[PDB]
Formats: sequence, C-alpha cells, structure tokens
Amino acid sequence: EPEWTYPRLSCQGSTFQKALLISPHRFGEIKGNSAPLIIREPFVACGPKECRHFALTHYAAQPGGYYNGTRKDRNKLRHLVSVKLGKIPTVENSIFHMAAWSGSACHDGREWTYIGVDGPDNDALVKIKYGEAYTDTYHSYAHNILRTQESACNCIGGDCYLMITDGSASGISKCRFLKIREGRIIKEILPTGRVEHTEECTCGFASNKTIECACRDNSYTAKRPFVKLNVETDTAEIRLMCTKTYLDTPRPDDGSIAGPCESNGDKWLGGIKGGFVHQRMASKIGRWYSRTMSKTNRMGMELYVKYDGDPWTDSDALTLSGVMVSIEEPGWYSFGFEIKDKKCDVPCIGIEMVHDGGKDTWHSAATAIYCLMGSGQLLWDTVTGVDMAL
Amino acid sequence: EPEWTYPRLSCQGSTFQKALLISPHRFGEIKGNSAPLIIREPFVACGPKECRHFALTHYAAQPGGYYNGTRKDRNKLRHLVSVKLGKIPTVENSIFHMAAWSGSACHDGREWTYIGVDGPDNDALVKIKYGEAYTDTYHSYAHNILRTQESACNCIGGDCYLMITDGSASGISKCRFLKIREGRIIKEILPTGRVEHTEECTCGFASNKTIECACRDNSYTAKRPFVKLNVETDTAEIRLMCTKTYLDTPRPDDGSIAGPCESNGDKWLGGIKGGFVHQRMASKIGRWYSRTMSKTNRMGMELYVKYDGDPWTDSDALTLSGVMVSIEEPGWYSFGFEIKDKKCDVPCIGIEMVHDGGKDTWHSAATAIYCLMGSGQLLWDTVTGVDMAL
Amino acid sequence: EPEWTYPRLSCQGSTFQKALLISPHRFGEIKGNSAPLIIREPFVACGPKECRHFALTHYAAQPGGYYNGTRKDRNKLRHLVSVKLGKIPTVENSIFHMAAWSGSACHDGREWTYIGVDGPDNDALVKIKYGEAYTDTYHSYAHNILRTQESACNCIGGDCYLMITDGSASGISKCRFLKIREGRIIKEILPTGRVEHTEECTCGFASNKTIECACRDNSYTAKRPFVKLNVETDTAEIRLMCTKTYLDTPRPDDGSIAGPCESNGDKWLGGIKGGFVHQRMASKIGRWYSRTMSKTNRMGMELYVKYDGDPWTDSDALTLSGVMVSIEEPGWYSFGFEIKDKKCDVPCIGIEMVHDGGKDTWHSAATAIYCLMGSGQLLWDTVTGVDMAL
Amino acid sequence: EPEWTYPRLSCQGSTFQKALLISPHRFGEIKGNSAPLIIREPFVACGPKECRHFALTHYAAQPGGYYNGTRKDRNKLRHLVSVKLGKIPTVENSIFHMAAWSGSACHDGREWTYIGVDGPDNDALVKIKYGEAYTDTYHSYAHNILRTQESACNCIGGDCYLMITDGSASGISKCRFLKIREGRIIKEILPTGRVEHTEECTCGFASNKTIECACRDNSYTAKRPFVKLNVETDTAEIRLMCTKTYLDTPRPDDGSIAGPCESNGDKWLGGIKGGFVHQRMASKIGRWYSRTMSKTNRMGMELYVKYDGDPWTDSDALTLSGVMVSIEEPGWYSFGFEIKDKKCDVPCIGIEMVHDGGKDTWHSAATAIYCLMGSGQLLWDTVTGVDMAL
Ligand SMILES: CC(=O)Nc1ccc(C(=O)O)cc1NC(N)N
Ligand SMILES: CC(=O)Nc1ccc(C(=O)O)cc1NC(N)N
Ligand SMILES: CC(=O)Nc1ccc(C(=O)O)cc1NC(N)N
Ligand SMILES: CC(=O)Nc1ccc(C(=O)O)cc1NC(N)N
Ligand SMILES: *[C@@H]1O[C@H](CO)[C@@H](O)[C@H](O)[C@H]1NC(C)=O
Ligand SMILES: *[C@@H]1O[C@H](CO)[C@@H](O)[C@H](O)[C@H]1NC(C)=O
Ligand SMILES: *[C@@H]1O[C@H](CO)[C@@H](O)[C@H](O)[C@H]1NC(C)=O
Ligand SMILES: *[C@@H]1O[C@H](CO)[C@@H](O)[C@H](O)[C@H]1NC(C)=O
Ligand SMILES: [Ca+2]
Ligand SMILES: [Ca+2]
Ligand SMILES: [Ca+2]
Ligand SMILES: [Ca+2]
Ligand SMILES: [Ca+2]
Repeated sequence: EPEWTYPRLSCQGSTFQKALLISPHRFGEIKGNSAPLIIREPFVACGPKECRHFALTHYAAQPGGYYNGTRKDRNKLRHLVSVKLGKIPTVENSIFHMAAWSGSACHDGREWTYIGVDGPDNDALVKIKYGEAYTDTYHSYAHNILRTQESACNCIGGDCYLMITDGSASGISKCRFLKIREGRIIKEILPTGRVEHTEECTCGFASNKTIECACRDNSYTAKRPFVKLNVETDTAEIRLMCTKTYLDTPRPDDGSIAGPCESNGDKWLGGIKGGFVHQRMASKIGRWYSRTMSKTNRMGMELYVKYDGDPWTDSDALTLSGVMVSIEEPGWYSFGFEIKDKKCDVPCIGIEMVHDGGKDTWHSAATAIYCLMGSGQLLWDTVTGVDMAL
Repeated sequence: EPEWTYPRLSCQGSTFQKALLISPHRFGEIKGNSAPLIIREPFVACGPKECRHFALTHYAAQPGGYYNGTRKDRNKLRHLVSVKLGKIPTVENSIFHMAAWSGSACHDGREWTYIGVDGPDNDALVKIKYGEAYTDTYHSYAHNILRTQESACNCIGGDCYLMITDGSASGISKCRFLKIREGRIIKEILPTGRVEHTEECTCGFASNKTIECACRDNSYTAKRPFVKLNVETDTAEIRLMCTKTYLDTPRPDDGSIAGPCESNGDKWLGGIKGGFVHQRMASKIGRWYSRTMSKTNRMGMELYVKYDGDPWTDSDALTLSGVMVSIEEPGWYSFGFEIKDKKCDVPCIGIEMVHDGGKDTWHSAATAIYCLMGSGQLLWDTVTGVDMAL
Repeated sequence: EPEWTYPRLSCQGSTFQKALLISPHRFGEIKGNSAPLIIREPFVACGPKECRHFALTHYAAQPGGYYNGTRKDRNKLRHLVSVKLGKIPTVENSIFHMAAWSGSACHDGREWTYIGVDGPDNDALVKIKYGEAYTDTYHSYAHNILRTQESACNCIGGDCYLMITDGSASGISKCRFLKIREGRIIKEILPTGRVEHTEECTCGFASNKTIECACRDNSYTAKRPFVKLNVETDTAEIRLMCTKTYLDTPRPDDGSIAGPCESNGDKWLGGIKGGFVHQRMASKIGRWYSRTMSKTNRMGMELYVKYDGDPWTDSDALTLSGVMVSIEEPGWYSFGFEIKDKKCDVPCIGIEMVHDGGKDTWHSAATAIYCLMGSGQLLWDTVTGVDMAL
Repeated sequence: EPEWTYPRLSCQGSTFQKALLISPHRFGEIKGNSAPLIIREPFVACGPKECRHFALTHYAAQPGGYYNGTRKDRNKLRHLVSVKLGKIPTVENSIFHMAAWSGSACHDGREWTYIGVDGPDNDALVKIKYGEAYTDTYHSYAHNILRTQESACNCIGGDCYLMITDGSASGISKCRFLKIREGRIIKEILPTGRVEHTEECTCGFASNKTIECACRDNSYTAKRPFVKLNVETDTAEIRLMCTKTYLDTPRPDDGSIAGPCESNGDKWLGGIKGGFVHQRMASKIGRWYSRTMSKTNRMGMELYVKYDGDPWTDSDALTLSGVMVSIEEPGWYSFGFEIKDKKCDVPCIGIEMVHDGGKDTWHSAATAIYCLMGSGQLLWDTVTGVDMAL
C-alpha cells in the first residue's frame, strides 16, 4: 500500500512569485454560457500526487437567481466543495463533499480527510469523513458557533491534527486541537497559555516535532495568537506574536502597542484569517506571513518573512518581501499550503480575493496563489479582472 | 482479481447526522447556465471504492421544453442514470445505463449489476446488465406492471438478491426475489407467508445469513410488509411489522389498528417506499426506519430506531431519533444504503425530496442523506433551497 | 501486455430487447442550456473494457448558428467524434479523432484503430490512426468518392479487416478489403464474384475463419450484396442474398424479383446501410438483420433472423422478430456490434434515427440500441421524443 | 518507474495530410450554449501516452463580456492552459497551469515541464513547473520583454532544452538556451554565431546529438535564424538559412536578397513564428517548414521540404509540398511536434489560424494539424468555418 506522509525539507528558493489565479467569475456574465459556483473561504491542500482547491459554496451559481444570503456565513445550504487545482470550480466540475458552513481537509499519504461543521449555532457539530465514508463527529463544548480552520489540517505519519474553536466571536473562544487518525478522533488537546481567543488557525509543520499556527483573535487584539504544538507529547501552548509588524485587520500603526509582547493593546474588534507557512531548511527556519495592505479594510496584500527567532518574544518587524495584491484590489482570507515535489516541499500562500458589491447582489471569491520560486524579489501582483456589473 | 463483497460489522456510532444534500435544481433557473436532469426515484448504492447516485430520468433537463409527462411514471423515454455520489446529475455529468421506468443496482465486489424494467404494462420486462453487457431478462408473471425495488440490490459472496413484483397497484401483487449471479439469474425465490401485496422493498443484510426488507403494501394496509430472506436456503417469508409506529403513508394514529400484529386495519389506499437500514453490532442489531412527518401527505421525514426484537411480533413503538426534514419540506421515497469504509460499514438513509408544483410544469427530486456518525442526537434538518418559479 | 481479441461464442439468449437510446436533441431547445453535437452515420464499437459511440459531426451544435450544410454529407468541417457508450455526445463530452466525412473504427484488444476519409471527391483518402498516432493512408483507385463502412471494422488476433469502396453512387463501385495491422495496411483484398456495386458494408465474424457482410448496392438492386471473407486465405467473394425478404430501401414486395438468386430485378435506385450481426452458437449460426418498415421511405425498423443456411442460395423469407421502431418514427442507417462480456459476446443492433425537417434547418441523429437478451419476443419500440421546433 | 524519452527514427511516410482541426469558436454563437476559451499562440506537445493542446488564454470566453484587451499580448490575466489533443478548449474542459503571457511545455518521459513567463516588461520572469510543483525561475538579462518559444521544449534522456530571449522586438534580442532537468535549470547556453536577433524558436531533434531550430528575427531580416545545438557539448551556434525560399513574413520575392547566405537584405520589419520539424530516416534527414501564402500578410499556409543539406549554406529553394491553408483563410503562428507511436515518431505541423475582426471585438485562434501520413501529395486544405458575427 502507499506510505504515510511526513514533512521533508523545503525546496530551495528564496523569494515568492505569482503562480496561478483562479477567477471563476471572469466567466459569469449574463451573456456568457458558464456557471461558476458562488463561494467563500477557499483553501488548497495537497497530497503526494495532487493539490485540490476547496471552498464553501452557497449552493448557487453565477449567473443564477439565489443571490440573497450569499453574503452571510451560515445556513442549511452551504457545502464544502472541491476541484483539482487548476480547474474552474463550476457546478459540473465541482465535487460536493458534505454539508458544512466551516471546514478543513488534508491528505495523510493514503486517503483524504475532509472536515465540515454544521448544525444550530448553539450546538453545531464537527463531521469527519474518511475518503468516501462518514467516520466521526465532535460536539460543541462552549455552545457558541463551533467552527474550524478554513485551511488545511496537517498529517504526520498517519495522524492529522486540527484546530477547532467554540465561543463568542466578540468574547471568549478557547480553541482545542484534535489528533484524528484514519477518520476517527483519538485525542483532544487542550492548549495551555494565552487562551482567551484563538480562531481560524493557519497551521503547518516547522519540523517533524512541531506544528505551529498563526491564528485570529477576534475581540481582544490586533496581534495574532501563535500556537506551537508538540507532536511528540500532543501538548500545545499559545502566546501572542511579539513582532511590531501586526498581522491582523483592523490594526493600528506598527510597533504602537506599548508594553511586553503579551500586551493586547486596544481591542480593534474584528480580525481576519492570515496566511502563514514554513520554509524549513537544514539549519534554519523561514516563516512567511501575509497581511492586508490597508490597516483598516481588507484591500491589498503583502508578504513578510523572518528567518529563525521566537515569534513569541521577538519585537523586530518582519521583513517586507512584496505586494501580492495592491490596495486597489480585494485581499481577504489568506492561507498557506505546501506542494509535494519528488524530493522536497514547496511552501505557498493563497489569497482569497472577494468580490463584494453590497448585500443586494452576489458575493463570491477568487483565489490568487504565490509559491516559493527561485530568487530575486517578488515581481508581479494579482488582479481579478472581474467586473461585477456583468 | 478483486474479491467478493460481504457484509461486515457496522462502524461504531449511535446517532445519525445530516451528511450531504444534492439539490440539482438550485441550478435550473432560466437565467442560469446549467442543465440538471429531470428525475425521480433516486437511490444510492456503493462498492468498495465508491458510491454512485442513481435515478430514473424523464430524459429532459431544466430549463427545457419537455416538461409534459415528467409527472407520470412510465413511458418510452425514461432511463436509469447515474453520477458518482457528490456530482450534480446533469446531461453531461450523467451516464445513461439503460431504458427503464423502474430500477435497482448493486456492486458485488467486482463489477456493477444494473437492473431496469420497461415494456408494455400488461407485459413489462426486467433487464439485467453486467457492467458493460446486457446479460439477462425476466418476464411478467402476473401481467400487471412488472416492477422492482427502486433502491439497491444486495450482493453476498457473488450472489445478488433482488425483489421484483407483478400485480395491481390496488389489489394483489405477490413479490418474488431473484438470486442473480454475474449478470445471470440463477434462482427465483417464491416468498411464503403474508403475500397479498409487497412492493418497493428496501433491503439489507442483518447478517451473513439473512437479508431483511421493509416494503410497501399499496392496497390493504398502513403497516409495512417485512420480508426476511434466508441466504443459506434461499427461502423467504413475509409478515406485517407489529409495531404501533406505523411506517407507511397515508396512515392513521399510532397503535390504533386494533388486533394481533397480523391485523391490516383499514386499507389506507396508497403507500410510499420507506428507508430502512441495519446497524449490525457484535451482539446486537440496530434497525433504523424513516417515516414522513405528515400522516396523510408526503411532507417531512423522521428517523426511528429499535435495537433487537422481532419486527414480526413486537408491538412497541419505535424510538424517535430526529426530524431529518420538517413538515414544511417535501419528504417522498426514502431508502438506505451502506458506505464501505476500510474496516466497517457505515449505514445511511437517503430521502428523495420532490419538487411538485402541479402537472402543468416540471417535476423532479433532490436527495438528502443522513448517515451514522458519532453520538448525541441528530442535530439539523434538510431544506432544498429550490424555488420552482425560477 | 494485454492479449489480442478474437471472436468467442455468443452469450446465450434468443430474442432482442430495447436496451438504450441516445437522443442528444432532447436537450437542444433554445430555452435549454445544452449543446449536443449535430451528427449523422453513428455507429458503436467495443473493446474488452468498454464500448464507444462514434459519429461524424458537422462541427456544429444545437442550438447554434451553422445549420446550413448539416444536411449534406461532405465538406472540410466534418469530423469523426466519439463518447463512451452512455454519455451524451456534446461539445465538451466528445473527443475529436480526425477530419473525415466517412469512417469506421475497431479495437484489436490493445489499442483503437480509427479510420477516416476526406479530401477532394475525385481523389479522397483513407486515413488510419493507431491510438494517438497517424499511421497510414490509402488512395482513390476509382477516383469517385472513396468511402468506407460507417460501422466498426473487425479485428482478429491483431489483424483488422476493413471494406473500402471507390466509384459512382449511381453506377460501378467495386469494393476492396484492407487487412490492417497495428495502424499499418499490410494487404489489399480484391473481392471475387458479383462486384458491380458494394458499399457501406456491415461486417462481423461468423467464426474465427470467416468475416461476413451485408452491404449496400446503390444503383442496380433492392437485394443486398453479401460478402464472405476467408480470414485464413484473405480472399473474399460476393453474391446477392437469395432471400425473398429484401433488406434494402427503396424496395418492392417480398419475393417479387423473379429469377435465380442472382437476379437483380429493377434498379430501385438508392439504398441504405443495414444492420446485420452474428449469434454464433456451438453448432449453429444465427444471423440477424434490420430493414426499414416502409418499402419506400426510411420510416420504422424491423428485426429478422434466420439460423443457418447459405444467404447466397436460400430463397426463404427471414423470420420476423419484432418492430424496433414503428412507421411513425425515423429509421435510417442501422448497424451491428458486439459487447464483450467476461466469457461471451453479446450481439447487438444500433439504429440511427434521423431528425429531418427540411434543408432549411438542423439535421442530426439519435441512436437506438437493441441487444440479445434472454427469451421471448421483442417487447417494446423506440421513440426519439425530440420535437424539432424547440 | 518509467524511462527517459529519446528521439527515435520517424515513422515511414513521404507526404503530409490534414489530420485534425480544433475550431472552438464554431461553438461560440450568442444563440449557442458553449464557452470556448479566448486564446492565441497555441502549440501541441506529446508524451509516450498522449498529446496535449496548449495555449495562452486571455482568461475570457466566447460569448462573454471581457473582449477588450484580447487582441493584445501581455497582461496580468493571461494564463497557459491545456486540454488533451482532441478536446475543445473550454472553461470546464481546460486546466490552468500558471499565469503567463509567453510559454512552452514538454514531457521528459516521466512528468510534464510547463514553462511560463510573466511580470513587468522591464523585468519579466521565466517560471518552471515540474508536474504539480513550482520548481525554478530565471530572470531578465536584457531587461526588455523576456519571452520564450511558444512551442514545445525538447527533452532527451531527462534533460530538456529551451530557448529564451530578452531584448527589443525592433532591435537586439540575443537568445540563450536552458538545459533544464526535473524542473530545475542546470545550465545556460550562450549561442555563438549570428546572434543579433533570434526569437520564437521552433525546435526539434535532428538526431540524438543535435537539436535544431528555425526562429524569428523580428527587426533585421526576412530570412530565418537557424540554430544548431549540440547536446553532447551543450554548445549552440546560429547562422541565417541560405535558401532563396524565405520562410518569414513579411518578405520579398524568393531569391531576391542578393549576396552570400549571411546577407540580411532589407529589414522587412516584423516576423512570425514558423513551423519546422524533422523526419529522421536511417541515412537521411527530412526537414519540413511552413510559410504563409501571402508575402505580406498572415493569410494562407504552404508546406516545404528539403532532404539533407546544410540549411546554413544551401541556396536552393525548398520543394513545395502543398497548401495546407489557402490565401482566403488565416495563417498565423505555425509549429511542429511529434506524436510518439509504439516504435517510431510521427512528425507534424500545427497552424494557428487566427480570427481577427478588428480591435473592437474578440480575438482568438483555431488549430489546424497536418502530420506525415503515407504517400502521394498533400490533398486537402483547412478552413475554420467560423463566422465572427455570430
Ligand atoms: C463559522 C463562521 O462564521 N465563519 C466565518 C466566516 C467568515 C467570516 C468573516 O470574517 O468574513 C467570519 C466567520 N466567523 C468567524 N468567527 N470568524
Ligand atoms: C413502476 C411504477 O409505477 N413505479 C412507481 C413510481 C412512483 C410511484 C409513486 O408512488 O409516486 C408509484 C409507482 N408505482 C407503484 N406501484 N408504487
Ligand atoms: C461518403 C458519403 O457520401 N456517405 C454517405 C452518407 C449518407 C448517405 C445517405 O444515404 O444518406 C449516402 C452516402 N453516400 C453513399 N455512397 N452511400
Ligand atoms: C511576449 C510576446 O509579446 N509575444 C508575442 C505574441 C504575439 C506576437 C505576434 O507577432 O502576434 C508577438 C509577440 N512578441 C514577439 N516578440 N514576437
Ligand atoms: C521527517 O521525517 C522524514 C524522514 O523520516 C522526512 O520527511 C524528513 O527528513 C523529516 N522532516 C524534516 C523536516 O526533516
Ligand atoms: C460475513 O463474513 C465476512 C468474513 O467471512 C465478514 O464480512 C463478516 O465478518 C461477516 N459478516 C458479519 C456481519 O459479521
Ligand atoms: C476463436 O479462437 C479463440 C480461442 O482460441 C476463441 O475466441 C473462440 O473459441 C474461437 N471463436 C469461436 C467463435 O469459437
Ligand atoms: C537515440 O537513442 C535511442 C536508443 O538509445 C533511440 O531513441 C534512437 O535509436 C536514437 N535516436 C535516433 C534518431 O536514432
Ligand atoms: Ca483581532
Ligand atoms: Ca458543461
Ligand atoms: Ca399501504
Ligand atoms: Ca439498392
Ligand atoms: Ca523578420
């Protein structure tokens, strides 16, 4: 049979370059003959043989007649869908995996693990599916909108880890991690440390011994909760990133939250999922992060890097590495994933570029993708090309 | 070569949860650019590597111009179609298997057996197809609308069983079972017991020794004929379920048919196919059934359970386990199937949710699917989302 | 590697039954959202693992804007296309094999051999393609519309035979057979006997030693030239079928051509391709043929059978076996093919049912398919369901 | 694992014949229900098991609403797309490989190498992708529109070569070759000889020891730079073809550039990519080339041949072999590729036939394909069939 997947060293490179864009709505004109699915929270996850593009469709297409509701996040119609990376996510092209208004997915080397969450707000449920079969579920512990990553889970030697979180969007949401194995949950991991609010974690393997995440704190701070999970002892701790280059939105001027690394600063009520990914080298660790270009709105998107250091205690601003999206273009949830190449892993960052033209029309997303390629500086940005009045 | 499929123990779980919905007509607006096939009597059947979604299309799509006739059940255009479970059943996406206005299908571990029925009413024919080849047929014994399950046939060690029935919808219809093997019929099984009317059987393996079914009796009773087929001796007997929780539609108040289990009660002319499925445990048997929420109309749908007991003689009402569809939504034929997971079977229930807006427009169905997942109570219901005036 | 295909004994059965219909234009309304390709001369050919549906598209779809010319047979746009048997032949679904306005195809057990003919009328060319590669060609010997079978070629032990014909539609057209092998022609076979006009041969294996065909004679007779090709010595002879049940169209009353079997009778200028297929049994040969129901027009279609006998010398009318299409429905070119089942061959007959509504609109075809299944009599006919004004 | 691909001897044949046409816009009427992608610079590349059709889409379909810009060559929306040879390149059918406004691709026997170029004009970048992973990049050396072949790269024993060029379209553009291996560049090859302007090289293997190309010189001459690359020593030299049959466009009367082979003649500002391909025989080399029929405009297309000889020093006009496209039809970029057959290579020529109706509407291309087949003379030409006002 095949073998279990493990993280290898990253492929050599030093900069990130535009790689692909998936703009389904370039094909959704009334005069056109297509039907791209209406989606949001897209993410990409790969296996040894291929990468797939996931999303949560609102079960409607463009052009269509079910646009009311597309702008909201939860309902009985939402489904986690997927197409192979490179295909346009359309009605026929897409494969519906399960009903869900929050989700994750990851390949363990053998089959795919799809995660989905749905049910009432006051009592939602995390559904786990192994390939073709529905394998397990997990209930609401804090009874306020159980939810998940919205990016890929990470599997090592057959065990996949996954952050889940229950709680108020504007208050307390203590997250927990799940060690799933072959569809079945085999251990819950209660994180230690600064746990008042951690949601939408973007996780990855810094090594075979540790998974790390840059998450969202939706109520108390503009800084980002940074999880470090020890896979050896299935223990996890959280502390705020110390860097002055605050990675959340909305947020204030860099390095303006006075105090120790642990200082929240003003609430800056709100947040956004942020891409983060590791570039493991033999004797160094490259950590890459994205941030919107606007301090206040979800416009534009920049890439940062900081080799080595403890995110928990280093105040130093991250190194700017390029503008993937400009302030004139939409920059929403961003995430990281890794393409598996013959001998090494290629770290990447996908950016959900949302089309939003009010709540009186359709609402959907495009997916831009930057990956580590050779050297130099990042050279070009991404535009969607989509005109919403077509 | 591959091996023959057998029933294993069910995967551990205790409750059923919403898993997936397939609502093709969410994409059939005049302003949209899709073409979901117009169908009815959908069912799902799986193999070791995948599940497929079957149905009987009226050979027309939405939007289209051949809506007259869609509301009727038999004609020279109807075809048994299929897509992989998760794909939207559209003109291009679908694969046409054979001409048929009644059907079944099941995978034996090696290839697929598709069943289809067509021909004149007074002399229809059961056509059997092994994979790509047309292998055998079976004629009308009672010369009044020969018909079949409308859900999956069950194969064990290479032999597939299938209930067929000939007779008046409003009178006598004695069913027979067929032991097919590799496309060819190798034995007819004449059932013993209460055989005055048994149609649309929903069958499954309670064990390696016995197949069991909950069928429809269209003329004499609101109770359901319950078939028990001994695979060792290819013998089958039928008796009415004794439970007070009558599973058919239309039907009267529970436990109001006075008399022994064998008492029909008032005719309650009409019926409906009902989902039923087994949850085999090492030392126990879990039997699950669906019933519409309305006593009189095909609106809503509830899940029931009763571990162990003889359905033939136990008066006890079944245990309610959840509302999969509410009385505001359509609840028509329901069925059960089992997903094959690496080491166990995952029992499930699909519900055909029909869009019916008169006989002066299109008529088609959506497919909701609940499967056994973890614990707790069933949490959420299914809606179709479809507006028929689009 | 795989092995070479050979003819085996037919699967046991005694009658033919409706199996499938492919009516693409049921989905070509202006209000619909599909694009079935506009085609003609469809045929079906199988391999050990699957059957494919071939045709010659006019490189335009319905609804579309290139209907002028669809009614004619030859031009620089026509292409031989194919979809797997069961899929609707649409723009995206179809695979374009080569440019051709006449064609054939057959699987040798290993790869597919596609044949196509195109070029000027006074000097056309037979193009042979082995799988993905263009392998050989063959030129016009009589310089008047080189053309081919329009149904499957037959391969035995790696050698495929194929009838080609050059000459006037209203005069002399001596056909020749080609023994192709792995894409390359390795021998021409000049037929002996009654060679004044033989076109559109429908061929098959009566055994491992002989291929036989029922062809069209377009100028001199209503009877059908019957080719017998000895695969041992690659020699072929032709004589007219002696039967009174004349199988061509137009034609006069059965048994009314007075004289020996070799008597042509009145010209009955015109012809039509006719389905023919073998049902080889251990000690008997079943030969099946189709004929339109109307003596003069291409309306309706009937099945005939005659076990054993020499088609060359038996005057006996064939045995009627059923009406596959009624006189109210279109019955054009018909053909025979054989599905390969695990241990035997299943003979079949496809009927091209043409939609013709003048030369001032689209012109295309549907494909009905009857195969040998069990016993009894053929029970039901085929209708297209297509309304041309939609 | 599989083996590395090498060039074998060509399949025997002597002439070229029309093989296939891909005219997506035959299906892009407003009244039709399709969506062929709007593209340009199409090319075809094969592997041991299949050929794929590549192109640079303008990320818009017909009919659609994003036609402005389609006529230009560079922007942030352009993507290198592909479908299997024979499929119509449509939104759903196509697979998007990467963002790029110039590209190449080739199969090494194991996986596919896709090449793409994008970024600012004054500093573009060559992106290399190995199968699913982004593997390497290469920067602008002359800072003026880095660009690539626009036809297939050639791989031998695991090493793929690829011409890249940087410089002014109307001045100096010295090209370089890249020896890529498994996604990673492992050597740059600076060509010796007449290097003032060489772009859009159409390359192939004349043998295992040498790759050869017919390229474009956009500013100085109507003659074509002819590259000869020694794979043994990874060295390359360039000189102008000496033949009087000038293969570029615009160009003057044949044999009218007076002087040695090295004489440029008048600038004839402009150029066009031209198909070229080798027909390697045991003891001879057949070189085939295409040229537009019009000396000044990109209308029509003719095939030429010249067995043996040094293109660098032979003045002899090439031998005309046929008109693939007439002067009434569009003849733009042409290229050569080779289908891999069981035991030999089948050389071919694809012709990009562009639909151009001003800059106030859509702009796209069709792909005609001639391959070496049997003997005789080329018999028939290609038309597109497309009416731009539909
Ligand atoms: C489950 C859910 O509501 N997912 C979301 C999706 C989008 C957005 C969003 O920020 O647009 C927010 C949420 N919720 C949280 N808590 N971030
Ligand atoms: C063959 C056939 O008529 N199938 C049906 C389909 C639907 C329905 C139905 O209840 O909607 C009924 C039938 N017939 C029976 N006897 N139940
Ligand atoms: C090559 C070609 O013309 N094929 C045809 C197709 C249809 C028809 C037809 O009968 O409709 C006729 C022909 N020609 C001949 N000779 N039968
Ligand atoms: C990169 C780029 O501009 N590619 C082109 C495409 C088409 C055309 C063309 O000739 O239509 C020209 C170019 N550029 C050059 N230098 N030939
Ligand atoms: C983890 O272990 C496997 C080899 O056992 C391999 O993926 C890799 O060397 C290790 N991970 C890293 C980042 O080195
Ligand atoms: C039936 O037999 C096979 C093993 O021979 C296996 O599927 C299973 O153990 C048996 N079925 C059940 C329900 O135990
Ligand atoms: C032809 O030969 C092979 C076995 O060698 C097999 O297909 C079959 O027995 C023979 N054909 C017939 C019709 O018997
Ligand atoms: C190149 O080498 C391989 C055999 O090693 C084979 O492709 C061929 O014989 C050689 N190429 C040519 C053109 O002969
Ligand atoms: Ca925050
Ligand atoms: Ca489609
Ligand atoms: Ca009843
Ligand atoms: Ca005739
Ligand atoms: Ca030039």
